[PDB]
Amino acid sequence: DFYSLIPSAPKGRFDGIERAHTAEDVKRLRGSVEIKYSLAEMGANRLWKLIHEEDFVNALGALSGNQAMQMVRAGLKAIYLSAGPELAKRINRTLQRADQIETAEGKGLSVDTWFAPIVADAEGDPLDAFEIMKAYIEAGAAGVHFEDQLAGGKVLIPTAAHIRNLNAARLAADVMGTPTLIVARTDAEAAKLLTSDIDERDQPFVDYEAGRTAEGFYQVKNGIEPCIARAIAYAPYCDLIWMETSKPDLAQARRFAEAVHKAHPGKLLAYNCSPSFNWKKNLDDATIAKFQRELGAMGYKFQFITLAGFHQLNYGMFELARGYKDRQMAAYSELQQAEFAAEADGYTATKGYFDAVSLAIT
Amino acid sequence: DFYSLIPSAPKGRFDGIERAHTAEDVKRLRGSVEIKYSLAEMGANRLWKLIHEEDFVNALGALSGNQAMQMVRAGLKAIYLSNAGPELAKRINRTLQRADQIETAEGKGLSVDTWFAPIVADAEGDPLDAFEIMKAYIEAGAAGVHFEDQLAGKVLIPTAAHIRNLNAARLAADVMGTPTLIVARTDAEAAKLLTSDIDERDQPFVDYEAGRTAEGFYQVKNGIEPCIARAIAYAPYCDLIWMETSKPDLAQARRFAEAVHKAHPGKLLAYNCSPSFNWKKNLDDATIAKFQRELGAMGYKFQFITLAGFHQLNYGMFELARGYKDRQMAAYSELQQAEFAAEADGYTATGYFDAVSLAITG
Amino acid sequence: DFYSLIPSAPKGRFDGIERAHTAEDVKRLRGSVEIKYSLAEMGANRLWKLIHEEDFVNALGALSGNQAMQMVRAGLKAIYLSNAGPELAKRINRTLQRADQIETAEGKGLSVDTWFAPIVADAEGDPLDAFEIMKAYIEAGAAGVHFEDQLAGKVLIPTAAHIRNLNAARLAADVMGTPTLIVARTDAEAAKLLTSDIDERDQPFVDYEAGRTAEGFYQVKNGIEPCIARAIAYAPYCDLIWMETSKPDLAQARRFAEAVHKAHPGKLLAYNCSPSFNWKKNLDDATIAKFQRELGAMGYKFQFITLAGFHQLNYGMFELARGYKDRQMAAYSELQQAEFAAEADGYTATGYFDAVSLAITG
Amino acid sequence: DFYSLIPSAPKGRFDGIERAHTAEDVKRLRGSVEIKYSLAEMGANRLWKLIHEEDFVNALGALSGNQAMQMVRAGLKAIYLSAGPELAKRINRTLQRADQIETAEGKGLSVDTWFAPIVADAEGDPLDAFEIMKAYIEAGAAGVHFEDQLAGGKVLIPTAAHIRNLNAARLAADVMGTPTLIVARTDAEAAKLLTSDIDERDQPFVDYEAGRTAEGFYQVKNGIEPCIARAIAYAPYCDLIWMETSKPDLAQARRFAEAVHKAHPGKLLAYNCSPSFNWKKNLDDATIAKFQRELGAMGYKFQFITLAGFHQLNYGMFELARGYKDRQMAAYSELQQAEFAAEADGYTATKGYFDAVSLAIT
Repeated sequence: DFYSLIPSAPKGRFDGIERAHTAEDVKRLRGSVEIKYSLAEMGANRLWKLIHEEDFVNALGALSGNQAMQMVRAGLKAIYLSAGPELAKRINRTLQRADQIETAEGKGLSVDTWFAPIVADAEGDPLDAFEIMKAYIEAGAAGVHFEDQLAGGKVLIPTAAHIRNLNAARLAADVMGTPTLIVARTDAEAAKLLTSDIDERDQPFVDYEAGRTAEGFYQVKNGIEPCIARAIAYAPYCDLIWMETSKPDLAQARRFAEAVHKAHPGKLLAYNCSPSFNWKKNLDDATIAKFQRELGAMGYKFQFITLAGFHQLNYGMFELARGYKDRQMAAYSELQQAEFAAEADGYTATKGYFDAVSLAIT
Repeated sequence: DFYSLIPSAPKGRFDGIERAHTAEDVKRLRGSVEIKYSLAEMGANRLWKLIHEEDFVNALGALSGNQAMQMVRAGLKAIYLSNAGPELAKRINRTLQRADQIETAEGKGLSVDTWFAPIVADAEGDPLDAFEIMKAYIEAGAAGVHFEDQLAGKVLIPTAAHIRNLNAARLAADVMGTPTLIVARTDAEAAKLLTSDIDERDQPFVDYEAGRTAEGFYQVKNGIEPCIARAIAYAPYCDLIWMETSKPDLAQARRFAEAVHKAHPGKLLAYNCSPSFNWKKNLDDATIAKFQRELGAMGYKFQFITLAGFHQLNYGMFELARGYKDRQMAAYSELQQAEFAAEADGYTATGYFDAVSLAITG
Repeated sequence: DFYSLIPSAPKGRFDGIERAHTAEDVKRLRGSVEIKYSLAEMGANRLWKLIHEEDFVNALGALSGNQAMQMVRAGLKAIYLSNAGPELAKRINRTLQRADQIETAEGKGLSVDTWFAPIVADAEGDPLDAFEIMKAYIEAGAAGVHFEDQLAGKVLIPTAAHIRNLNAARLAADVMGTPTLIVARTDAEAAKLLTSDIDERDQPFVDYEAGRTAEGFYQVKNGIEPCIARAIAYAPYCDLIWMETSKPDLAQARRFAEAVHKAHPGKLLAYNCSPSFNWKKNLDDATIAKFQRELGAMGYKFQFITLAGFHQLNYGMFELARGYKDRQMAAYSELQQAEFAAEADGYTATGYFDAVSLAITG
Repeated sequence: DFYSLIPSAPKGRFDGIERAHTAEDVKRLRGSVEIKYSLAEMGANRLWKLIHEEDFVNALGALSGNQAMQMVRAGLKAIYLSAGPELAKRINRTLQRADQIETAEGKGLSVDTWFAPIVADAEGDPLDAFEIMKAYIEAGAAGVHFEDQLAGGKVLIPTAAHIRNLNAARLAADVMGTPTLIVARTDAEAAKLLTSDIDERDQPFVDYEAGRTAEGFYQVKNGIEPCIARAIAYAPYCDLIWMETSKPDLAQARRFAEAVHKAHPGKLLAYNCSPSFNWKKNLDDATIAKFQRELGAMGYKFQFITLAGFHQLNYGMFELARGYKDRQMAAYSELQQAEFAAEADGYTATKGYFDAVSLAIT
């Protein structure tokens, strides 16, 4: 019924997914004209393929089209984006240009595809979620995540209110006509505040004895337990479930995964490997080395480091600028030589389109 | 074969059109993926239909999505506009989409033939810029773009250079895969300068006895004759030919169409009905009344007033503000009463998100 | 002492104004550099002057730089507008600057008191958003910003929360170093919901016998009484108080001003003259004629029609396009003749860069 | 005479500078209102200070505000920028935020100033130069470079036409009221084409025997010689002279400098150290190490690597993504540990403002 509204949807795309709305609701909200969203269809479908066929898909947070491009050139199969739809659009433009540069230079395709799926952070209530989903679909995003926190510490929203938001995003995907992936994130591991205790599913985790904050928020007992409950409640309304964590731990990841799987067998999971966590201090080399592999086997099929690009950029430029300050051109020469050494690995920035365009014109 | 590269192109769309490049050139520049540009395909095909079926298509320059929407509301069949251009084209289309979505959701049918009236846009450096600007307009959902032969008194570029711009625009449209209309505009009626006498076709109009100017420009005999020569040369590289004029003159317009039609019978033409020309002072009431109808019969199938939105916006607000200053709310109530009175004629600017909310909260 | 931190602030600018923060708080947040915000200083100081010197200042909502320019051209003394907001404020000011530059270069004197009419703008999440949005508007050159107490039927936030928004906006203005006007708007006349009953000042209006709603909102007695209570509480944290109304009513407006003035004599007020209200149908011609003058005498020193530009734009283009469809150039010539006729009253939209070129080519 | 129009201008700022226009031209084009451009005044004045007091100022090309910020944090005294004014604005925003973070965290100033001068590439004829200069002054740029090429290979414009552009930029700086630095760049070392031979200063370097290209351009004999002539012609119309070079060579840099100094003793020079040139292959370690120092002594007081940020970003992310592909978290851990090791050097991204703002509010 919904499969005909979403012509590019693969077989079994919506197995286990519940919608608040109806097929007639989608048609009514659709307009009279069909507009194709090619990048979004392709991306969503490639991401759906990958998370079902690979041991796991890992991604890094990109700040720019060039960063995204290097990730794809390096062999990574997806892009994470942490202003959002604008960057997704910019990213898809530079990926398109990389593909076009290759084909115009007479070169074959050096990657699975230049259009690696983009999974983006949707940063209001349900009409906001609706509009943002649309924006990302227009931009060509493959998947979009929605978190149950409100824009001390983080403030959660009621379970029912997040479920409305997830439903609003599915409705937006349905109206656009794309099988766009929806990721539900819970912030309940570290969140100490909650807007309202109205939802009975949330009242078990309320620290009533702390009373309300001066601003009227409820105080909550954080940890894995409310994350499990929330994840279970969200499961029918998303494609992947994500528990935000600032303390990476395989045993806790396993605890979460098994608990979710009791209620929803085979449910696909997402995992953020925290860039703030001190990996080397807390985990031995062998644990660090196997971490993503072992998470993948638990059902964490989409894994990422949110601020990877940020850390890489800032650290790279600081070191560059420091050497340049003290040793001037010797510093840049070191970078250049490193770039040269990487060309064997597949680096191309040192080793055309507007030449081929020009010849076609004349 | 170019019809395979542009699958929405109607039969005979490219009769009489010459391309400097090949189908293989298109493939090499397109890349490995086919992105659909639905609104661009729709707009181009609708404009193509309109100019072959209507006595003529007349448009007004829109400055905003709302102005454009009112044009379509009132029964106009096309929109004119002059990176801000593509952004405006994108905005107009968003506003048109909304109007369509609102009326679809109301389930009473549409109040218009279609909300997606074709947009014809002004592409006002070289042929690579023409290529990129055409790409941007197609992404925006524009139906036609015009390219002029003046360097941005006026200074012409060589005939060969403009043909390169025109072909680059066609190349762009072929790569995107859309049958976008190209309008060639000549500024030779008034222009007395030319960048270079390189082209044999321009040389007969060069005043060699006079020097180059201090800027190095060639001096050139202006008027209808160079307009005719350039039009005839441009004709195979565009879909409509447009001679710019400062003086609206039915006799000259007939002279131009006849000369162009000598070389290319049935060639479709466009005409700007100058907003800066004082119509009532220089033309009698009957000539004004028949002006556009007369042009249509000569082959001017696309006609427009470039700054119509600008003058309408500025005058209306001046007068409102003058009344508001003088008599406060009385002045606004008069506007409001005029809006109600207009409702009989299809005015509506005195729902959808309500129906969205409803769909979410099921 | 805050006058040192805001050097353009006129004498007594801050009489009766309370700040939750200190001068030292301002210094720590300002940083080591003092950036000048000339248009913001000018606008704020001019608005401050106008509202203390004029019977009242009345404005219309502008949608573009050109609309705003026509308002000033026609003799209006201020502009109303509702990240798009700050961008529009910046655009309006650019257009005003140009108008000023054009007339200065013509060396005949200006046709207005000043081109830089104060802009009052709508700041439509929390107090940090209010802080950032105020900063953006000040950079844009806005003179005043309004902040409302509804969550973006309507749902109120607690009285204490809005005071935090208001103070954050003041903090923002102090940090930027500008005497920007803050308008507090209350939506309590119509609002029946409240996010939290945390604040003792709101509790007397809460219907405790009714539950919370399904979303967790408190149900609340609406009307002028909670408007009065909130206004009085907001008064020390703003420069003008604004009660939102859907029904224009001189008697209620007097009732509100009198009650507010009980607590804070001489408090300046603002009033939106609703565009959606049917004026002629619900008010007699004399009441309409006197409406704004009457409000001014009660202390409503800033009055505005929020959507005036929208209705004027949409109606004018609808009618133009209707005439154009029917009679082509005749319809435009009529507009043009109306523009010429208006020139007598100071209309000019029927030079500078010429004088620039001249200066370059010496 | 001009010093009073530019109140922040230091003593001797305009020694040796010729203007086509007059002080009265500036006043006429100024408007009636004075708008301060604090970042532009400060930046231009700090850059003027530095290039006169330091052995040389070296800079790297920044792609983003964060890159710029790390450069400043590393101790570099200026920023190079190679969409432009928008990025300069973004850069100045993130530099302001770094300063504000420090002061709000109770920390002293860890750098000379966070507002390191920005020198930017101005990427039309003289009215374009005028408008771009203004845009950059608004954005807070310290200096702006204008090149004598037109938007096979590069095409030069006549000497007179570039001089018009330089004059247009000075007029824009004069009208804005800022002592903004102007850099004249010549592209004559590698450029093989020229739009027109109209200027007798250019005719000595025209390869008449090659004839005109099919597009009408003249062919030119490139190298140091036409660079010297052009630089000498531009000298009175700029603050720094820059010869674009793709082959770094001290002897040639010296030849250029001495030749310019014969005509204009003490003239300040700029130099781009090419990122495409293979440093290690062509120069020995000792030459690489002294390169900038020795250039500085020749009068090259502003030196830069145009695409440094681009190369750093692309290379950094490629290597990151490669290790991550093959070793997952081990790769990120290596980056993190390197970030930790750099904190001793002054790196802070791993080791607040919206906390201090929040406390001030409440």
